Amino acid sequence: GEAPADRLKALVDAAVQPVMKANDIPGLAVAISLKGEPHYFSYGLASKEDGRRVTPETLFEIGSVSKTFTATLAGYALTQDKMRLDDRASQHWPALQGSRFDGISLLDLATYTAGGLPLQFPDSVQKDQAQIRDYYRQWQPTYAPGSQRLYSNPSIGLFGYLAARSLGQPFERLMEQQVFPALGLEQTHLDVPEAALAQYAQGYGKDDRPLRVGPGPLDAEGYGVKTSAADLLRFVDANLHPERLDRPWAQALDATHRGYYKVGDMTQGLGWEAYDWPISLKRLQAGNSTPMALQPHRIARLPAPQALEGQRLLNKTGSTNGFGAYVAFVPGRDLGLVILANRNYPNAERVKIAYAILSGLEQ
Ligand SMILES: *[B@@]([O])(O[C][C][O])C1=[C][C]=[C][C]=[C]1
Ligand SMILES: [Cl-]
Repeated sequence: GEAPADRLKALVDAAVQPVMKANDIPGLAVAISLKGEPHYFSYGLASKEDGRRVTPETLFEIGSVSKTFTATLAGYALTQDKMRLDDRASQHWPALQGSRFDGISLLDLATYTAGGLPLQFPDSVQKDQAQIRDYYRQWQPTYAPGSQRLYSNPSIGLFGYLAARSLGQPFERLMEQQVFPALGLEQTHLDVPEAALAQYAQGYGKDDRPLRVGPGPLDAEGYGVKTSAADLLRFVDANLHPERLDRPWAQALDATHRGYYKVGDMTQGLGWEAYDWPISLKRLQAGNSTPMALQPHRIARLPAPQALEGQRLLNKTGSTNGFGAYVAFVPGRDLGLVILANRNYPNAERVKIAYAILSGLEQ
């Protein structure tokens, strides 16, 4: 009958539309994987000025959701024995030998526990290998590696970069030529082709100034992916079913489903951040709050890596100046969700949309 499709549309509309209105979001794409089938719901405008509507193929900046792609490349390097998570960072870049990176592991970099690497590179560091090298050579930990989590692009950026070095090829080339094709992603880019620019949404900030992401140090590793809701859901489905990929890539995805420590309700994997499921909306918002992004937290290390599967919610937020993305999936329920918007709107609001959809699907 039509009831299931009507109910799903009613549910997604009811979750999305008030949040779009309340946050003045011009355009938003939702994609849901439910019972092995994709469902797309598209809202509003990709560009207010030219009237292009959002579709499941519209490209959005996903910001730090890119970190989950970076983690997958690292998972490939790891499970191919080109690196180990307990390697010292300077093993993989001679320029760092003699620096504090002699005493910092790849896991620490990946999980933001190297000792106080900041959220962003300073403005003084441009997209330049020598400036990035000198930044790391001069950096000193604020506190002991392995003790506190401080969310950081330079941290997981370096992890990604070193994983590429371990494979003997540039990060960006590996992503284009190996990772994205292995995952079946033809609408996913670090550098959007000229021929696909018509699909690239406009981003909008304060006073609706147009904003698309510019070049920056380790941008590719930290925040550089542009993709469509359909492609991002394909990536969620790969995460739900790594066994559907060839074994080297299956293993790469599995490596991003391992938790190393907890902070509050959140268990930190490579890229993904996990919660028990069900959990309250308020606790999931708290785990995705501004203090979790901006302040250091003492970790509770697990006795061994924990499988992030079963009745757990794995998620990641991503932001750029003009865009706000969120992805969440529940491995034990074969359920995934992507919410891409062309405004950077509060994380709590992204989580509210997702939670309304997930709750409604339960009910
Ligand atoms: B990223 O989008 O993370 C914020 C949303 O969790 C990010 C972090 C640091 C620099 C650029 C992008
Ligand atoms: Cl940065």
